Amino acid sequence: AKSKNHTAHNQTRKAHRNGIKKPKTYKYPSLKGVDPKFRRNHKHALHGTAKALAAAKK
Amino acid sequence: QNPMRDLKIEKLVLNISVGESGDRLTRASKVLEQLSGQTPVQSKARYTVRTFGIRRNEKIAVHVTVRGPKAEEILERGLKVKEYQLRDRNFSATGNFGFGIDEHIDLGIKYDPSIGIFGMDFYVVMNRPGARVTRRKRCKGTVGNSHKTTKEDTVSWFKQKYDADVLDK
Amino acid sequence: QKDAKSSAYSSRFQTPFRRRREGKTDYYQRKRLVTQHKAKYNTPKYRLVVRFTNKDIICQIISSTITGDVVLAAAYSHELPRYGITHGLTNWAAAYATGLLIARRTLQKLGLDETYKGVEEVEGEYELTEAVEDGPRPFKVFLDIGLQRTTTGARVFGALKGASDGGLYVPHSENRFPGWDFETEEIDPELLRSYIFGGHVSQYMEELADDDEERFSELFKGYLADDIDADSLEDIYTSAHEAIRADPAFKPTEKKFTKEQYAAESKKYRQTKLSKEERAARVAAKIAALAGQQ
Amino acid sequence: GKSHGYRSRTRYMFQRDFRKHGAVHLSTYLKVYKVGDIVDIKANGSIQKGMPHKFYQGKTGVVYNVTKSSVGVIINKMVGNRYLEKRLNLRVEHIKHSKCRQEFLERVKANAAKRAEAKAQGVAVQLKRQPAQPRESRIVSTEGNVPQTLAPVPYETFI
RNA sequence: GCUCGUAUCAGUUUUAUGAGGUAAAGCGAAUGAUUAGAGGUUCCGGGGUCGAAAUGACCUUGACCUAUUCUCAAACUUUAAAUAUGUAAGAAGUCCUUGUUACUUAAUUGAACGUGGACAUUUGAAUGAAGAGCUUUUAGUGGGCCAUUUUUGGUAAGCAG
RNA sequence: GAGAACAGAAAUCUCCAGUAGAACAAAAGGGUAAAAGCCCCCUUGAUUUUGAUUUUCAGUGUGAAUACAAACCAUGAAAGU
RNA sequence: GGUUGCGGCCAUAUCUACCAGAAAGCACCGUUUCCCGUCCGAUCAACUGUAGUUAAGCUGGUAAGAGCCUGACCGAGUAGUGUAGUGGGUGACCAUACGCGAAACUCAGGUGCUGCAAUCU
RNA sequence: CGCGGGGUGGAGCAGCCCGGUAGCUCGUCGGGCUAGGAACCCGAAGGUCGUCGGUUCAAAUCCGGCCCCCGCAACCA
Repeated sequence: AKSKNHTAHNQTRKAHRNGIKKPKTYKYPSLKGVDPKFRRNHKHALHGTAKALAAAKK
Repeated sequence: QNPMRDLKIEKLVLNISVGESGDRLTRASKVLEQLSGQTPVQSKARYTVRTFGIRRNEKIAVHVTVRGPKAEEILERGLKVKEYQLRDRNFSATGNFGFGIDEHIDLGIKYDPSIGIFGMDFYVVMNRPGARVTRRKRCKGTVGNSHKTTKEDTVSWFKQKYDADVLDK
Repeated sequence: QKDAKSSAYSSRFQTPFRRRREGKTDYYQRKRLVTQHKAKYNTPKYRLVVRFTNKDIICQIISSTITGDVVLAAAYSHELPRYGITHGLTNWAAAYATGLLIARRTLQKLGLDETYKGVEEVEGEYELTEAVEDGPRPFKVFLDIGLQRTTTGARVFGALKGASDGGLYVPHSENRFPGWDFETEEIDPELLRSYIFGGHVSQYMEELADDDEERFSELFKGYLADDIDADSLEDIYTSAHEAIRADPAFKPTEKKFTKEQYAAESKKYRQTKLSKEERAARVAAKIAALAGQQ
Repeated sequence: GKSHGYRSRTRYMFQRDFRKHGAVHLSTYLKVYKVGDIVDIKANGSIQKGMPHKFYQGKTGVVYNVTKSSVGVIINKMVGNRYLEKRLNLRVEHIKHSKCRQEFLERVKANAAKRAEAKAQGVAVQLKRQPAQPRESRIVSTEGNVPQTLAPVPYETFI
């Protein structure tokens, strides 16, 4: 017995019930996937700023 | 006017298209190098045919390019064989001309028992100074229409030089 | 007449770039030399552009922008001749000197003159401009040879060697200079040194004077007419180049010529455009009598 | 059977252009992309490395990573009932700066400039954009413009 | 259920900016088809005034030539909609000789992230917002069918997709 | 398209013209002209390590692999690749 | 304004055929001792600033030029199409309402523009 | 209207351990034997391999179309 093969009928309606919300955005995205050379250097630069800031507001 | 645009042999090409390779080819190259004074190059066969007994890259022919005084001096020796007579249709539309002769000994070459008889074709390319623009890597130009070579111009330069004629054809 | 290509062939023809169809720039190599590493965002990749024409060796340090390439400094071989020394401007030794000229000029412009002096005592030995400690890294430029053929003992590498000893850090290998042997992967510093100071040109002078004085008079006539021998090398070695020829500002240009009268004399001899109304008049002249036949 | 390869149904999408084949003009390699830049994706069919998938043709994203020849682009892709964050490693030939983004930055500077001028005098500059408004009343003069009366034309064959 | 006293959002428009090869159109535009007539030319063969009569006072595939002309394409196309579609329209935004770095630069050059400074009734289109955002867990379902419009196979079907 | 002594419709040889009407292993479609095609030189980056990504997608696996990082290399004058 | 070198957009730049080009500038160019690959110093390499060559390259002008580009109440609000009716028509299809709106065609106009560094009576 | 093989001189077979630009037998023809036929002996000719289109390493054997010789399956309500 043959059945129905495929239809996207009702699929858009289902996807809109509690649906298509955009992904929540953040300040400070994850530094994964960015260049390690930039990541390694960024770690040193952020460290110095925290030390530099701490000295200023001692 | 015409200060420099007179015709002049760009190059002369000696061609021996032997049927096969081996002993006949090397001897054909030996006469070609003895007559030109410069080592020749050997043409590979482009493809196979049913009648000539030929196959790809079979080393079928041999040819050499000579320019300058040597090209003119072998043309005179070559034109000597043809009693300074060439066909009109023998000259190409773009301005070239060539003649084929058999039994290369008729040139005035001391025959050698090893080399034997070899029928070879002389071809001459004409131009005027300034053709480097169409053969140089930088700023490849196209020769102007007035500076181009025609069949009539290369015929007249052939008749003006050598007092050699052509027939009605 | 009838000898015209198809309107379809002309409609579908994609023209090459203007500089491609002028046989001027290898756009394939230009992309490599221009595209900067994207993480060095606006850092200009600098080119040591070397171009040879007859009578002229052109050496310019160039960077790239969208609106066009920008010249940082220039050095041409044609600086001397109009005062009476028109000799060897177009050889390996001059290509060296203008490579040395662009290096000293460029370094002095950005302030790296007193440092990175380069190879001060020239010996023909292959080496790179090496970075100083606790000081700035050397100016970096990349050889741009255009469509010129890269060969051992090429003139394009005279400017390369000259720019290197000038102080400009140019990556290069020694396997394209005169004197490099192909059998052994070794250079001959003497042969390279001789080429830098015209020893190959000087060698031709001696053997030609012995063998063919007729040719020795046809070419290198200027050297004979200027009474040039191997005793003027010392003067240009230390007295000229160091004392006064290293800073030759020392030249008359404070009455900068009037481009307007350059334009006026060129324009008056330039053929002018034929306007719309006269074009209709010219087509009217042909149709009326010449083509109308009354 | 069915066929769903990487570049299926890309015949005209990845076609180069009419009379625009061959080498790419170098200004595309002179453009600079920083993290946060809004870029469009138009795949160049001549350059086969760093190629976006056909789904990302015409998609506009934000740069998050800058490498030797490529930029990481964040693109929001609709998967089912929510958007998923996708990260594209695209070579520069397949991207270009968004023009609307650059236009809005000029408005940011123009808005700040207009605020500076108005703050000197307090004239209620009203930086906020407005929709096209209904037309105000106008008077149409008839001198030299007498109304020309029109009627429906009769039917005719024209064949 | 969990995290706030005005929710950073939206099956919508506007403005701006992209992407697309469908409809239509085109074929005296490429590819592929396709109807007719308009010059010459023995570069093998169909024929003769005259008999090879020499490129011979003729036409027939044109074996060498361009100007037209009728009609077309799901797997053709220069062009190219409508509808649909991506992004943006800011407080995580914008304007200083570095403040940091081991990255990068020829170089305090940049890159990224910062300290201090200047910006609530307009906080940088419209309309709305019914509270935002978030988590855990679990039921049923996983035979579908019918309008309009687009559309494939089929003569068609209350047919199949 | 333009010649030749047995050379011819197909062996060469030389000039022209030539937007690709060629070639690039294969099916088809894209792409490619100072190349991605053809010839020459040098090579093994068709290598190490383990992460991030794209496509099918549950955003699991598999297959392809896009961009990097840290090595070692090849090539090239070099940029680079 | 000419020219050279490096460019950007990449025909408003290409193509055909003629006409013109002063100074500046390729090279008419000339040569093969030297680095440099081959049959060929033709290309490529190197060496010179010569009789003085603008013949060609190149640039400009021309052409009811081909092509290309721009524009148009030119065709044409046409083709097409989003939405609507218990509109019409056996049907095929069509008309209408609220919107969007081509391409051919025709007619005009246009013969690259321009950045950086030099150089030029 | 599905699945398979095959097509080479007048006739029957050789290119099927991927290639001798086509060979071997009968038939036919010529000569010789014999007083002619036959049988026998000695020689010769005969098919660019069904047709068309694909790699261009002698490609058409091996690939894709149409025709022809055939063969098996054509059932269970």
